Amino acid sequence: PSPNLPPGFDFTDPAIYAERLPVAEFAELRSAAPIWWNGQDPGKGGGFHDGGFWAITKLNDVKEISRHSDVFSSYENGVIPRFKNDIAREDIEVQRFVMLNMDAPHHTRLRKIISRGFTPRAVGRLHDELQERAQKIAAEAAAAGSGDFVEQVSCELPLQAIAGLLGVPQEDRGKLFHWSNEMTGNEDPEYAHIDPKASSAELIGYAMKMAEEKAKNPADDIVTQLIQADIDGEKLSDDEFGFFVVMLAVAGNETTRNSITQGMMAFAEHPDQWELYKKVRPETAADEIVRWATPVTAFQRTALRDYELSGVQIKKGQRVVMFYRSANFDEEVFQDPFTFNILRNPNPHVGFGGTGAHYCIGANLARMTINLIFNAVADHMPDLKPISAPERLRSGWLNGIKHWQVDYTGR
Ligand code: HEM
Ligand SMILES: COC(=O)c1cccc(-c2ccncc2)c1
Ligand SMILES: COC(=O)c1cccc(-c2ccncc2)c1
Repeated sequence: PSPNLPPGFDFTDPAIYAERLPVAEFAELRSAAPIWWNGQDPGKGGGFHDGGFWAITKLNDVKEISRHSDVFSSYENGVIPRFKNDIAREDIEVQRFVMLNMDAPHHTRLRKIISRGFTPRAVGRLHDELQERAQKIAAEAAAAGSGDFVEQVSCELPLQAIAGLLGVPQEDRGKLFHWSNEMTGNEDPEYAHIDPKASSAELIGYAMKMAEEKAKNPADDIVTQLIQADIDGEKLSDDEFGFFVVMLAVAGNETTRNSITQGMMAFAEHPDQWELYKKVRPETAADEIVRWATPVTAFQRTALRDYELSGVQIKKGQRVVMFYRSANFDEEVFQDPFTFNILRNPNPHVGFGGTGAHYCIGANLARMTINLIFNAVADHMPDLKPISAPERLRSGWLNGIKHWQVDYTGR
């Protein structure tokens, strides 16, 4: 029996996500068609013109695709499953210059070098300064009495995480943050005038300038470890470091921001959990926040050969779209998936992707950013209560909140 969905329903349809998360639709697929052909009419495939894709809705299937990188390619069509319908193919393939959209062995070499910048020591060295700024962010917001939680609480700390990871001087962080903000949301009317391409170019130019300067003055930021050759001569060229900085500016910003915003939306909806958090400050909360937020609704892969997955024949060349939003609520993996439980432990969510070659390198940095900001929110604005409904972001694969008016004082 076919799944009870509207005819022509596209799970990457930005017009859906601008209003709601299609939670019931995902649940219907999990029950009636866990791997389902998502057809797309001509010119309505968000940049891809192959007629549709396989909607992947079960956690285990998401994990199987993520593990079998040899079959399910990121490079072939990139991992973002939706752009503007009119995007030029070359503007998709230019994104192959970032680690996210590479296959082995190119990806293998790159992740090995980049790993130097995300060692636990490198991230943990940001703990104290981010905790400081986190406390300052919440106190300044709380003093304002009320405002947009997205902008006064959620936005800054992720941007400062990136800046501190790269050693960007404070005088440059403004433009870094603007470049980062200019690379997501171009399908939402509020961001119709942003130019992700131009900001990428400028960012590359800034990053390459930074690489040659950090070569003359070996600091202790990751930049020196990345452009310094190891015993086998492996390092990032100046342009390779340019693309890595582009990768960081886009990845390190809005996903964590929307985790924070939707973490708090969850807390306002689940007072018992908010109360529990304020007393125990459990760090397991960060993972339940990411599972609940699933800031990346979906990433895609392209099959390099015929492959049978859970009884369905994936054909060579076809796209499979991993709906993390569905997998993170898989009744077969989670006890009470639709209960918000900040003590959930273990929490094998795929908010950071399925385990495999492309698993989020910023996972523990994002977790630390979330734990720090929610401790600060708990310290400074514990009686926060919302004022109006969040404004959702029009995107086909990102789960975003543009705005959320909250009373920080509590009334
Ligand atoms: C809550 C915040 C975040 C979420 C939800 C998230 C989500 C994801 C997901 C789902 C993947 C898997 C990609 C795939 O398998 O195709 C991924 C990979 C990646 N993440 Fe994140 N991420 C977050 C934070 C960050 C941060 C803070 C950084 C950098 C500071 C970062 C950098 C990356 C990179 C570079 C990759 C690609 C790694 C590779 O291809 O080897 N992410 N992320
Ligand atoms: C928003 O897309 C990107 O994140 C991206 C990724 C890789 C490369 C480029 C790029 C390279 C050269 N010129 C313009 C853009 C952009
Ligand atoms: C080419 O990449 C992107 O345009 C992009 C845009 C938004 C978010 C992310 C992201 C965030 C966290 N982890 C991995 C990727 C990437």
